[PDB]
Formats: sequence, structure tokens, C-alpha cells
Amino acid sequence: MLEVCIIGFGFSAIPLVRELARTQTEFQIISAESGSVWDRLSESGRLDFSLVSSFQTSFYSFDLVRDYEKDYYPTAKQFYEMHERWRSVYEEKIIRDFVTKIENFKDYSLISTRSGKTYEAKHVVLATGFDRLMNTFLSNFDNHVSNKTFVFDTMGDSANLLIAKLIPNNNKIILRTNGFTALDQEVQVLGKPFTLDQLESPNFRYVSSELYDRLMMSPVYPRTVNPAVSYNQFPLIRRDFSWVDSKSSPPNGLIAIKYWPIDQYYYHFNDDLENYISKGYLLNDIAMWLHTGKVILVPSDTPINFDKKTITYAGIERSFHQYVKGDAEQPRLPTILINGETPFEYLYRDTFMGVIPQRLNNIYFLGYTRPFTGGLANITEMQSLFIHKLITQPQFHQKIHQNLSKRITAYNQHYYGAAKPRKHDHTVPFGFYTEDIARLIGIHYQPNECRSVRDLLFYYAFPNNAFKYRLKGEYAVDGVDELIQKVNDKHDHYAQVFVQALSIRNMNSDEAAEWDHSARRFSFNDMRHKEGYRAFLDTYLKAYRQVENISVDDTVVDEEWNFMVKEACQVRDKVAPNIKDEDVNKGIRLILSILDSDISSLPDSFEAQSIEFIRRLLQPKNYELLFIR
Ligand SMILES: Cc1cc2nc3c(=O)[nH]c(=O)nc-3n(C[C@H](O)[C@H](O)[C@H](O)COP(=O)(O)OP(=O)(O)OC[C@H]3O[C@@H](n4cnc5c(N)ncnc54)[C@H](O)[C@@H]3O)c2cc1C
Repeated sequence: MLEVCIIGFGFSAIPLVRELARTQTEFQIISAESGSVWDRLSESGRLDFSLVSSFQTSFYSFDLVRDYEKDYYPTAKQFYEMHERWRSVYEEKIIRDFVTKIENFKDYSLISTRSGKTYEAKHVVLATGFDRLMNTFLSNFDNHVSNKTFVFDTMGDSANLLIAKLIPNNNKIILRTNGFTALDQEVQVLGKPFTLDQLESPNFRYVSSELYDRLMMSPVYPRTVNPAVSYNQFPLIRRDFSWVDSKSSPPNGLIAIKYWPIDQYYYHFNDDLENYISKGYLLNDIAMWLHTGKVILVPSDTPINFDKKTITYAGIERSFHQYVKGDAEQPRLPTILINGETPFEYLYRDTFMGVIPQRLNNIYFLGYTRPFTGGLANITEMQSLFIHKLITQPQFHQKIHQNLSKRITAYNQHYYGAAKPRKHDHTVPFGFYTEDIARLIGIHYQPNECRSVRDLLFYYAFPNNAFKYRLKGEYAVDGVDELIQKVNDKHDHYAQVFVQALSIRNMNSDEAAEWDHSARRFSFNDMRHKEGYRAFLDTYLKAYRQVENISVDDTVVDEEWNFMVKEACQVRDKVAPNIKDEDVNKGIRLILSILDSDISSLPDSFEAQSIEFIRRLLQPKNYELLFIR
């Protein structure tokens, strides 16, 4: 009887197939001849964009140990070439067919296909990805559209990419939405670049809920009155967060757009602009678009007539070329029959860690958990290790399954509380999820085993990327030692991140929010760093058009759009006229000077009490996770 069948092979399945091959576990992969959206994009020459996630969070540990030299954002082309490279390695183990049905019995499943061939396997892993409405827009995208109006009812990474492609042809963009959370994908920390996922120091949640909340939530919740922040200049960007019923911040189910702020875009790409655009580095600064009026926010009930395809805003009845409805995603699951009769109903919250479904035997889901920030790789690498351990170690399988229902209840209580299920329940903070899996598997670090301040930097401030947990022990990957050293030397051992948490231990959330926005350039949505890049933007639009062979006439002027922009930007025209690093810098020198100091022996009695707090980091009081114990 076949031990393992993996259904679907694109990106998510790669690390699981790697571990099954290593333990010489019998497996067969079944995956559709048609492949994925990435194959649609490759075939039509539309791999002309870049990831919204860093190299370190987006490629697997076993590629990073070879290929990491510096932080960067991979291209779509690079992401696809990496899928194809691993597909080539495993192609002989892939049956090209499409699974229509799975009948699940007490200790095996019967797998049915479009060809008619059936398969029996003891363990079945689904790695089939999602159907996304928006994929048609991207794969079938027409660029010879110019001077048209588009209306979006949802703001997401897919909408933000479409918008980046539309604005250069003087398409006007209306967002008729209930607000959105957009975050600079890159931040300058004393003039030195950090991806946003590098600043999250998630294991500080173990110090306290309250402290981590103050550390993370001021750019998401409207907590500062600072008139430089986008959510003060453009309040239609704010969201109803009245659904949140968890002390875990940021909450499971929060989604965010990650985008290039134009100042970082300029820093990376100004010196070879057309070449970088041709590679797929596209400026997607939603905050610059709002600043310049290339995008407008309108209330979610602005008059729209779908029959005449007009939207009416102030006193102009605006013709629109296209309404883009919000991007629903659902797992591509075949029919699953419980005891080979009763349709399984999929619900993220009713699975353990998004991986283990109830009422099914030896079926696992891989790739259906979405990271709040950073790449999918962090999530699917840790899921793969979890699945591999459940499949290959009956002792582990027993330990997790014996109380599966109670684990799932305890997880939902911690992360969702009383909130009713939401379509984005599958979205998790990456650094909580990787750590959660690591503790379930036993490849976690123990904060009490930190000896030096350097060890505390590693435990609390070094990002919880999947490769962090592959340095030693059961799932060690050769070269992770050298990789962690390179990362640490490039980022000063994450001392700046560690110092951030120190600086706010004593503040309330309002003080922390003001303090967070007290910099010359704060991390996220700083509207003071837009006007200075208006000339660079015209250089950019010219370079984009050259790359794409488009002529558009800027000397033709859309007078009715100019009028709608005025109305949309009334709060900005009032708020904007009203427009940390000291401390942080002295914090870093203190910490970098006690790097090799023993923690437990640090003396009693800013500089004095920050030492005591550092000593307490050996015994965090909010460590318990009841879904694991
Ligand atoms: C436009 C776009 C941009 C993205 N940008 C990023 C980014 O910046 N960073 C990032 O980390 N992630 C990003 N992602 C998300 C994620 O990395 C991709 O969606 C990735 O393709 C997910 O891999 P997967 O293996 O889960 O699914 P896929 O890559 O979709 O592979 C699944 C495979 O299973 C096959 N299959 C499905 N159903 C069956 C069946 N019943 N029988 C047999 N075969 C089946 C499919 O044909 C397919 O080949 C992006 C996604 C999209 C669409």
C-alpha cells in the first residue's frame, strides 16, 4: 500500500517532498498537466513583476544557505525559475493527472482522477493552492488601455499590482472600499535597509500581550494624531476592527498590502531605472498615488450605476471602463468523502494549525495558511516539517491526534476568541505561526537557555524565519550556521530591533504611538516623503512607458479627474498644513557593548532599569500556549 500521496506540486509541497526523500519514505505526487497561474504568466510573458516579500522569507532554507548574499525582493521570474528547478528534480515522482475525488477510510484513502486511474494511499497531503478571482486580470491583462477609469471595491496585493500597471497609462483609479492596511515593505533604520518582516521581534509576545501590542499596532490602528500618517490625511483608509476579540496582536485574520515607498524605490533603483523596471521592479506606492491623486478613496456607498457604468462623485457622473470586484480566494480542494460517503466541509478554524482536519484520517493540508507579512516559504517550510513528523513518527501522530479537538478549541480561544469565522481567518503573523509549529515539533529555542546578551538578541530579535529552526536538531539543514552568521553581520545582530522593545516597556499605547511617529521618517505611510519625489515619479513614468513601448500624451489633461481629486483630498488639504533616533542610537551602543555579557549575573539597579528588564527576559511570564501543553 502506497505510504504517501501528495496532490498538487507547485511551491508549497517542495520542502515536504525533500524530507520524505531524505527518510526514504515511499511517496507518489499527482499534479495537473495544466500547472499554476505562474505557468499562465510565463506562457504569456507576464512574469514582469516582483514579490512583496523578502528573499529570506520567500525561498526555502536549502536554497538560502547556497544563494543568500544580501536582502532583496525576488522577481516573479526568479520565483517561477525556482519552482521549475525543484519541479525538474522531482518530475519522475509526479504523475500528471487531476484528482476529482478522495474517499477517506479508517487508515487509507481512495484517490480518483480525471483519467480514471485510482490510487490507494495511507497518508494524503493536499498542496493544491487557491482559486483567486483576480488571477484573470493579471494573466489576461491589457496594457494598451489608457485614459480609462477603474473602480476597485477591495484593496489587496493583487489590486495594488494591477494599479501599478494602470497608472503609467494615465488610467484613473477609484477605490470604493471599507479601508485597508498598507505597509512600506522596506524601512530605513538609521540609514540602513530593513524589510518590515525583520522588525517584528515576535517572541516579545512572551514578555506580555500589552507590550507586543504597543510594539506593533500603531501603524495599523489609528493611535497617533501625527498629521504626517496616511490614516490621518486620508481617513477613508481606516478599517472597522470591531471584529477583533483576541489579546494576540496583531490578530489572526488581519491582511495588509506591502508596497515600495517611493523613497526606498529611488534608493534601490534610481541608477539603472529602465533596466530595473524591465526586471519587474514596479513602483506600487499607494501612499504616493493618494498624495498625487492618481488614486482616490471614495466612501464605500458612492453612487455607482452598473447599467450605464458611471460613478457619481461630487457633481461629476464619471464613466468607468471596469469595476473590479474583491478578490475571493478558496482552497482548490477536491471532493473529500468522510468514511467514503459524507462530503467534508472545509473551514480554516476547524483544522489544527491550518494543517490537520477533523473527521478525516491521515489527510493533511499544506499551503492554505497565509502569512500577515513575509513570504509563504516561512509557513510552508514549517508546515512541511510538521506533516513529515506526523507521517513518519507514529508517536508524534498519536500525541497531536489524541486531544486534536481540544488543541483546536484552545488555538481558536487564544487567536480568535468569540469572533465568528471570517474569510481571512487563514492569515497569521508569520513569527507566531513558525514559533507555534517549532514548539509543537520540539525544534524551538528555550529562552531560559540564553547565556549571553548575544543569545537574547538571537532569541527575541532575530526573525522567526523557518531556517532559524533548522540550525540544529531533528530538521537541521547544512549551511544554516554560515547563513545566520551572514544575516547577523549584515543587520548588527538585530540590536536596533531589540532596543525598540526596551524603549517602550514603560509607555502606554498612546505614548508608544506618538514615540513611533516622532522620527524624521517613521516606518509606515509617512506622507512627508512624497512631494520631494514628484520629479522622480515623472522620470519613473517616462521610463515605464519606454520599457513597455507606450505613448500617452500628458499634454492632454483630464479636467474632470482634477476636479474629483480636490473633493477626495479635502481632509489632506486641512491636516497636512499642521506638520526617538537619539535614544535608539544610544540604546544600540549600550547593547552592542554588552554583547558577550552573562545575563543571569547582570547587576541590580533608562540605562539601569533596561539592564533589569534584560535579565527578566530569561523568565518570560506569557510563555504558555495551551494548544501545545
Ligand atoms: C500573482 C501572485 C503573486 C504572489 N506573490 C507572492 C509573493 O510576493 N510572495 C509570496 O511568498 N507568495 C506570493 N504568492 C503566493 C504563493 O507563493 C503562490 O500562490 C504559490 O503559487 C502557492 O504555491 P502552491 O504550491 O500552494 O500552489 P500552486 O503554485 O498553485 O501549485 C498547486 C498545483 O496543484 C495543482 N492542482 C490543483 N488542484 C489539483 C488537483 N485536484 N489535482 C491535481 N493537481 C492539482 C495545480 O494545477 C498546481 O500546479 C503570490 C501568488 C500570486 C497568484
